Amino acid sequence: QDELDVVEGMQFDRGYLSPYFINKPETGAVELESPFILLADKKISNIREMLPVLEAVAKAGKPLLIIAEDVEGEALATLVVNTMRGIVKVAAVKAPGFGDRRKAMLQDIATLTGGTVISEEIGMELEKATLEDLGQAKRVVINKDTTTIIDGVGEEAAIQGRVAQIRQQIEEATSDYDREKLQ
Amino acid sequence: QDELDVVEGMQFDRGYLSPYFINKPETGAVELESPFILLADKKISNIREMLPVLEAVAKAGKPLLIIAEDVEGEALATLVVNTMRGIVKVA
Amino acid sequence: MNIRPLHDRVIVKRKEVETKSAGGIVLTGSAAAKSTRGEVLAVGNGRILENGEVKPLDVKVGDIVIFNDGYGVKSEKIDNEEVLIMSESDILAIVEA
Amino acid sequence: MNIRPLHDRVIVKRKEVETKSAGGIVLTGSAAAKSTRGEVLAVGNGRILENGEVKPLDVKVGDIVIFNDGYGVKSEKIDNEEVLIMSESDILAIVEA
Amino acid sequence: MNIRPLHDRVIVKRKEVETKSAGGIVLTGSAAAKSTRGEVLAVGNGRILENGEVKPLDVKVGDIVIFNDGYGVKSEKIDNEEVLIMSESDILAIVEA
Repeated sequence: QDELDVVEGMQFDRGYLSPYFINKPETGAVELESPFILLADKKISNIREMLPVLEAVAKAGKPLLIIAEDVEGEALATLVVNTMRGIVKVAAVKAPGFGDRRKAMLQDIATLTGGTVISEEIGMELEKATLEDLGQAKRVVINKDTTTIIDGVGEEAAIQGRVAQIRQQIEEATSDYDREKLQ
Repeated sequence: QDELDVVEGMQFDRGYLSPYFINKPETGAVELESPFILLADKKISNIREMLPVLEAVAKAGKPLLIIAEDVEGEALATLVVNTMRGIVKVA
Repeated sequence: MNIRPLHDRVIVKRKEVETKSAGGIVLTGSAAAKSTRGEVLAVGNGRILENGEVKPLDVKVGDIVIFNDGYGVKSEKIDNEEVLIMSESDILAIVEA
Repeated sequence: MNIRPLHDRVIVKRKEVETKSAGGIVLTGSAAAKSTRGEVLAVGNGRILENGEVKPLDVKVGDIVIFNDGYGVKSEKIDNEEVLIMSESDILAIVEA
Repeated sequence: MNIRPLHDRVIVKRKEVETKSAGGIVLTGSAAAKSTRGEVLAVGNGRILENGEVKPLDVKVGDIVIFNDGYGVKSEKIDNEEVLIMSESDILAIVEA
């Protein structure tokens, strides 16, 4: 029989890495209340250098979300321990796509949440991190295989400029698949 | 239908290097208002040496354009940060 | 909690890592470098070498000092703050007033 | 069982391996690092250099010392507990009061 | 803002990188070389070594000095100008009159 699936808001593949931290519901899916979002271009290894960020949230109380190509074992260790002790609630997810595409979506995530993209390929390092660069949302839920953002507080005008520019990037290139990914 | 496009005033190949910087219009293409242009014979890597130039622009506020064989990643980093933060608009 | 270096050793705290001031408003990227400035917070008695008692150091507690980040420079955590420990030999000059 | 260091050498006991105080409640994993804080348990006579008898060292038994885990640093087991043996040169500072 | 070197250390400012004097009117290019001439801006008290008090160095502020651009020479920014910091050991000669 024919089946129709419909995905509303922001949702895509790639779930969390460590199932050890969990929230109020079951099924493994983790929901956050007025969540905090961070995004990165490269992977990471040290965790102490993340002091200026994490501590800030520890002064804010708001739960955190992390986006990168990957996150190493000790980072998940600190994160899972800290979430288990209940001082700070954090989740981590590997980058969605590859090369230029993952970045091309990282910009839209940044603009949709309202924050600004951080990139190692740009002068700003993983060290240099401010409370303006990090994004904010109303609620986000991430399960084993898929991640979902429901509502970013980022204004619609920014989204307008972005959908404009992306559709402009659509009005070229041959084959379909490419146009399809852009769509 | 047949359409004629006409470009007035100097046009040639080779576009921008970093699509990271954008202006008021879309397409990634940047337009500049009463811009200043610099031209060089060699390549570049350092960014501090542009003091006598950038400072002038930092005293003017008006946007700059640069021409060389190429400009390296770290310079693209400094410029993209400066254009994104909105301190000075340069291509 | 205050600390006490053991002769010849000086404990200073770093300021801002590569203070963004180039051009005046322009943000400089990272050229794999750091900052060499600091502020003296703790000072040992002095160098013990050459037997003859212990000769005091020429750096007083509270000085804004410019140094060289050599090999003898070590890092430590006091009161959950990052501090650096060095010798007078690694210290180059002092900024006054 | 008490031990006896031979002049200029200081024997101290390590504290907690990377004492968890980062952030205040955040537990850091192991980044191939150790602890640099300890408490002095045994002290040698003093430095032997410059012939002129033996001048005692400036660290007394019972001092809480912060040191550098250099190359001269060795580990030993006494009464089935892990203790550390080093020199006065490798010792940096003392926490007082 | 004036600076103050701490003993044995000398702070001098470099002149022009490869001073244009080749031929008399010919402008020399860069052969991966630098300038070896400079002007001393600040001088420390003197060498502290050898215990016996502190003997002053033989370079006074205002001498035109030729040095060697070794490893111990460091660069700094004072009053938004590039200055060089070295020791008395690395400086080669002084041109007088």
